[PDB]
Amino acid sequence: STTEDRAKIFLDNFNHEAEDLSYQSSLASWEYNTNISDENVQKMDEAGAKWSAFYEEQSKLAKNYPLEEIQTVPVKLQLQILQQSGSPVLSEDKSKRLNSILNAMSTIYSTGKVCKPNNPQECFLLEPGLDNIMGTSKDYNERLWAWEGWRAEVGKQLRPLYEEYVALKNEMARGYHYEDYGDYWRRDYETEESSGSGYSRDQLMKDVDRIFTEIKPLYEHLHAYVRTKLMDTYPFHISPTGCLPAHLLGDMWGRFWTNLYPLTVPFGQKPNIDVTDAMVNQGWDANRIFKEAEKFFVSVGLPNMTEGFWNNSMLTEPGDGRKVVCHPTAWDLGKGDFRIKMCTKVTMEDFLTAHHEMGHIQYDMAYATQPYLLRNGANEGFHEAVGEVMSLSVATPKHLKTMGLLSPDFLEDNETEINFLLKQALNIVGTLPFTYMLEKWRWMVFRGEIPKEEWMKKWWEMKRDLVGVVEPVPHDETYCDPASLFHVANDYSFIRYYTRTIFEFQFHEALCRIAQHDGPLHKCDISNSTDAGKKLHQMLSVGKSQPWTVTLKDIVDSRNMDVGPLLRYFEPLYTWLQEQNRKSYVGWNTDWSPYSD
Amino acid sequence: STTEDRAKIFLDNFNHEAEDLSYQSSLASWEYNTNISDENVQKMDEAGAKWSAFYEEQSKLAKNYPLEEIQTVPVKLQLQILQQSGSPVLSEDKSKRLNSILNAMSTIYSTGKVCKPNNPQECFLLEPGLDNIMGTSKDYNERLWAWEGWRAEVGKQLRPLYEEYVALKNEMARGYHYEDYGDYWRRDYETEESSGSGYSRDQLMKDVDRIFTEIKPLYEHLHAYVRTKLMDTYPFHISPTGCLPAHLLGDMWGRFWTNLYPLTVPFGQKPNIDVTDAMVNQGWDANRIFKEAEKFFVSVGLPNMTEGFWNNSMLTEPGDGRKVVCHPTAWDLGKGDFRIKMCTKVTMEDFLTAHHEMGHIQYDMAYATQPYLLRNGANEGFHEAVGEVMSLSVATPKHLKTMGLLSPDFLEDNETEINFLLKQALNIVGTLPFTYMLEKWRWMVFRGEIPKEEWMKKWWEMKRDLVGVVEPVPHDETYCDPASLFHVANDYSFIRYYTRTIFEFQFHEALCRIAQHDGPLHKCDISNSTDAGKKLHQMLSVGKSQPWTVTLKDIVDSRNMDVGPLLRYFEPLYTWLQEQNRKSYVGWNTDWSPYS
Amino acid sequence: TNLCPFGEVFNATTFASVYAWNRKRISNCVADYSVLYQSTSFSTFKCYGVSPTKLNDLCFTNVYADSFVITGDEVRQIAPGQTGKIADYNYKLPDDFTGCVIAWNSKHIDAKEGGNFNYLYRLFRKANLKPFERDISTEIYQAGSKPCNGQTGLNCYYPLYRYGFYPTDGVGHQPYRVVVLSFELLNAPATVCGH
Amino acid sequence: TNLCPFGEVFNATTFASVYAWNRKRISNCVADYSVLYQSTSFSTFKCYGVSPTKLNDLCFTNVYADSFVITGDEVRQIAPGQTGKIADYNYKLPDDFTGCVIAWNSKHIDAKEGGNFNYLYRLFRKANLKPFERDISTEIYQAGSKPCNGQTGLNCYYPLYRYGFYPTDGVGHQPYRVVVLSFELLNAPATVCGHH
Ligand SMILES: *[C@@H]1O[C@H](CO)[C@@H](O)[C@H](O)[C@H]1NC(C)=O
Repeated sequence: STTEDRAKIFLDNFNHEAEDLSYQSSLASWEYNTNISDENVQKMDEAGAKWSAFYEEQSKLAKNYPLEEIQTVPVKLQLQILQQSGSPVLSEDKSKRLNSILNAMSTIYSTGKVCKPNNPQECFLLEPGLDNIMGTSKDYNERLWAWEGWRAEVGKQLRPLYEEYVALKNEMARGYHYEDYGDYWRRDYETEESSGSGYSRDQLMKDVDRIFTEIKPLYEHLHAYVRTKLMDTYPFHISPTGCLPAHLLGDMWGRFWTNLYPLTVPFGQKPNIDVTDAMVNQGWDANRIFKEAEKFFVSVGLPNMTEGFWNNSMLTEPGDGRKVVCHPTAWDLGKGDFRIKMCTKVTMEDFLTAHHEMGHIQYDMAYATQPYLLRNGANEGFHEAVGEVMSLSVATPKHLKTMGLLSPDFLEDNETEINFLLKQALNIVGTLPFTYMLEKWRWMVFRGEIPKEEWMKKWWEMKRDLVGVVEPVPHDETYCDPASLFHVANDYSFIRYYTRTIFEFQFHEALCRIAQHDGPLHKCDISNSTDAGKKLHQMLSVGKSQPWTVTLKDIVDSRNMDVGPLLRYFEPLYTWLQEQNRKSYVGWNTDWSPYSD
Repeated sequence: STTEDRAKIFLDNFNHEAEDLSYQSSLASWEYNTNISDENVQKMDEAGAKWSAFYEEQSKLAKNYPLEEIQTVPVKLQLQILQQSGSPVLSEDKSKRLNSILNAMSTIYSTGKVCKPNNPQECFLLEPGLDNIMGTSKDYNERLWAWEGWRAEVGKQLRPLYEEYVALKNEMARGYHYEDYGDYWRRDYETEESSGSGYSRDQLMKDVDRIFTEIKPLYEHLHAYVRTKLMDTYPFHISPTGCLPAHLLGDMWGRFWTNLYPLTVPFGQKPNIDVTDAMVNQGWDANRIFKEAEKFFVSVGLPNMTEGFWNNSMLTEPGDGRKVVCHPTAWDLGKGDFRIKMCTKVTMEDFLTAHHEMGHIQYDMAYATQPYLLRNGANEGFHEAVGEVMSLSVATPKHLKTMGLLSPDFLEDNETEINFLLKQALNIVGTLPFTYMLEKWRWMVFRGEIPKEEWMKKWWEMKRDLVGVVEPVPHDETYCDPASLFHVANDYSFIRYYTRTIFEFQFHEALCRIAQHDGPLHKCDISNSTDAGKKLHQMLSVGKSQPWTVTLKDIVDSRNMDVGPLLRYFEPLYTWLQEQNRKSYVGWNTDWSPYS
Repeated sequence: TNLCPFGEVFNATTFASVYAWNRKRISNCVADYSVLYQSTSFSTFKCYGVSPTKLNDLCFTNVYADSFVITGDEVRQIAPGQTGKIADYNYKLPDDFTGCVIAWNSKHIDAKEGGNFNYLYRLFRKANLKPFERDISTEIYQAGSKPCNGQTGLNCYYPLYRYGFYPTDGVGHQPYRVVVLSFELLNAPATVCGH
Repeated sequence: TNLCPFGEVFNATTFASVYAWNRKRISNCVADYSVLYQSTSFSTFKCYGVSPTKLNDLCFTNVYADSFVITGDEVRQIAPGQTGKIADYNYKLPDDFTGCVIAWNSKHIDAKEGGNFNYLYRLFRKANLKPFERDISTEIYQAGSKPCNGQTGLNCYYPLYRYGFYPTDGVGHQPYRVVVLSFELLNAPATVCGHH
């Protein structure tokens, strides 16, 4: 009978036949990430190949069911994701060449190593030693050697590869009927309709651009503060009106200013809200970190981690000489199989991380009842945001006090407040212009707005202009510094890390108000709430079965991205910074550099 | 005996000779402005030159009383003001070259004429024609001709002069142990102490920077709104993500966006509040305007005007029997001689201006008894601020309703208020980054950070980065576009208009607080708040006899400048603009240009 | 008069697919149901219309043991008035069902590395099954107006699909062995009695 | 029995400069002071040690009429126990003063277009004046150890300054004509008496 009847049966069949295929692809991809070897690469390739073939044939068959005569929204959605797919887009030669370029870039990033100039026998990889230097070192020249060495030994290699990678990805994108690869990336937020008023792909650019200006004062004050304190540890290398040197920002890129906290803490006489040392002293291990995260989620009414999660996850780097991907990832393999892969060090960063990744898992579990095709966050930002929302309440000194970690007397006041909000600000505010500038530079490169001949030039202009961060050494076009960050050379979009931030605070504010939190946003800890947990789980269950705007409206009673909450969360820190910078300069002069004064 | 005892006597004598001379000069000058003749310009330049020679002499002699030895704050302050100026530093020959440059730039500006491209016979002046075109035109190419024409025929003439001017002015400034001419101009905000806690001349730069960046959300949202409305009327020439072209901004430079209101009004069906018609109906003349304004000041417990004010001021264009300067001014000649020269017309604009000007005079009166050198606003921003604040209360819809100029049947819904706030925002919020940018260019140019070969290059870069405004045609270094503005080419410091604005709202918010105003700050009216009057007279009477940080703290309970009050005044327009820009870009791309 | 053969039903080495579920008829016997109750190896043991401890006093004319394998998530459908792929199209219990349903996790036996696809189920049917009805037809399901006569293709599907059981499967997806005992109340003499 | 010559004092065409104030000694006459009290043409009329309604009942051995010109703001200094440039260095009244101070605005007579600088005052002096003392010296004031031989500068100033009286002056700066009547109430035969 009805076309939609027939489409529901079609998709029924499609779900059941797709289950084992995807499962075997996740399973083999997983074996490869826990045990990397050529053999396991072969297994990943053939498994993925059957996934692709099957998907093609199904995608074509979905076009027999025309969208016009489908009445139900989740059915029409599934048919949409099937119909607007297919794989015959790039010639086979070009596909093999793209995949080999992707592979090359990935393994260069993960194997690239820089040696010391006075011991070419002694190099470092990024993933342990160079990370350590850039995250803890307080010597200028050392940080310079590692920053430049990485961009010169590994970036310069990734340049010609990256140039080809753009052309091919853009071709594939144009084949799918997208403006460019960037547009194709931005499709993640797009929503169909209601009255003809849906989220369009250009809109994401507009909202991102609007929030960026709205964040300018808070960011710039944070920047002026960090600038004056850095003057103390690098005396003759910082201009009080200049940009900030990129190699001095606490990690290999300045993605996060967290590790600047010992160099910038407002009131260091007060204890320590970096609970790393306390964690170590108390005998914490990987299992403790994750059992504790679990307990937190349970407390708001959410389920335990599944038995299979504990059984077969990799929560630490193995000691049996297997090589692995230490990059943290949360896996929804299917068939109820949820796993986390990370190499857990006993630090507060990984503690928080463990909440973030467990938040990914908790989102997957809740939309597991949705059809196969609809098992996905409302958008990438949503999925990235959930775990972080949890880690906000966890990070609170009040919450920390209750689980060891801070001595029970402690005593909170406005100094410990400022300490905490300064730490958060390093992590959260410091990353917004960075994430923004990186993805914008990518987007414009994809749109052809930036030619090859200006790629580094333009890049550093935007670092100077938007981020207020200047390169310590001039870089010509043989460099490819965007690619020296994992996400760019491994072909992941990066705007997820910006929207997430915004969404996170909207979530926090909604949930805190459901917790009946009496007071400032930043003291809120939704532990033991349950009503909070139920409201959040009501959100998570929807998956992508429903326009991320509509489900957003069901939580924060708004349909739009809003930094209002982020701003109110930091407002105490903001007025404090305002007083502290009364005798600093605020903002920066993009013409100063450390190689030309 | 003591060096301070001798200093007091020197200042006694100085103030006494200075009073007579100043008044003589002010008197000659006033006669000229209200009676343009060659005879009267002779008298004014003679009076001014005896006064100048006296001030030079006294200033040299002041340097004989060491400041360390002085303990009293007014003596020391007077001495400081007398010591850091007036005394010569340049040679006779180079004094004369600098003066001839200053007068050559003034006259090159006052007389500039720009001719129609294909009709060389018909030409225009800035004073009427060009001002009119840039205010009223919607012709892209007409505006472009006027803008470029003015910059090419005047600017390029100023460029060599402006360069030698920067050198000589810098040479005098450094002669006074200031680091450049910009540092000199910043001494207005300098203050001595408490314990070395004095406002320093670099602190002005820091503050103006902090404010600049704290205003970025409001400005870039406003700019956003203006960009999309400009698109409706300039379809081909406005990039949704680019800077606003410089020649489409409502006047010859984009200093105010006021004249864009018909292009960007929020709600065009609501009527604008213009009581000009209503005033004509009631037979009002200029005298009635000034008596109402006086009533406003008395109503807050300030004094009425002096009898000399009414006999001596020129309130109307003088019976059309003499040639006169109609630009509104408030004159504190001296010796209790307060006057207003203004060609009052029975318009709403002139009505408001009257309050602005009587504010200036009220300030003059409050501090009339301080020493000569201290009869001034706490710093350059204070006086004009006081004027602006007065115009705020007076122009509110409630004030006009109680006065009878606006019908009580007028309805103050949320739409009317948005139209008003947006007109305010054009004028007030527009000029801030423009003013910041201009004075920053000049400070940098003075200090040597911008070399000649890049003067215009950086000017435009700064226009694009700080103002979000892009030139329509490229300009090489033969141009001197800064100098095509009155103040630049006439050696006036410009940042006052920035600080003024910041202060105005700090004032307004405080005074309305004190007047127990319940509601939105933009609908405040301090009338019959004698309490506000008292706190205002407190501030006015001190002159610049006190660190302006102290007097500012006495009024607004804050020691440092704050855009808080300005942001908060405009916050309803803000949240509105945010919903309006929901489907528009906000911010700009500095690379895009009309010609590229 | 010797004891019922429940071990061959429960402890059988192979179980049937649900679509072709296996029935054993229990007659002319005496049983101790206490072994079933005291097992402590059953994930599910739900009794309807009777109590497991009351079954030792009860006499029944006949007992039917139905056995098959399904996923853990699907066990909830083995109950009166339930709907789902299992209940609609594979094994349906009547509303007046009186008996017990026993199930246990069967992953060690019925899951293998690389997946165990021995076990099949029915995904489509023209109408829901009647209680205790079995359909083992392998007829192409006609979901469209166009007859599929011959074979597979658009809008016609082969009705039976296979479960794939892996040791890493989630619990809801792991294999479960189900035994359903129905106690019928016949008009004739009771032949199946408890201790 | 002829009347006191107060007409010459009050109605004089020009008055003296405050620094060199003019004094007329009034003796052996009879005068009606009700004319002065009921005049209504005086901005200031304040009496010390005596009542104005009642000096028509009083006889005095001597009466001194002092007349000079000062600015309006300065009239307040013509009173006992006052300080200012005028009271310190020009005209000083004793603490135990018995007499009246009368003043009126003189703008129409003593201000002229372009300024009237006929009237001088003393700006500097080494010590304050004693009551009723007059100092007309034109000596360069020496404010430094260095001797001044003359002229000006180097901390030496000419003691006398000129008022500039304009019609456009503010009221505080306009010229005022002051008559100070002193009654020398001590002793001897009283010959200066008031009729009714
Ligand atoms: C099945 O075998 C186990 C072990 O031999 C035994 O414990 C259990 O009772 C048996 N079940 C039946 C029904 O015989």
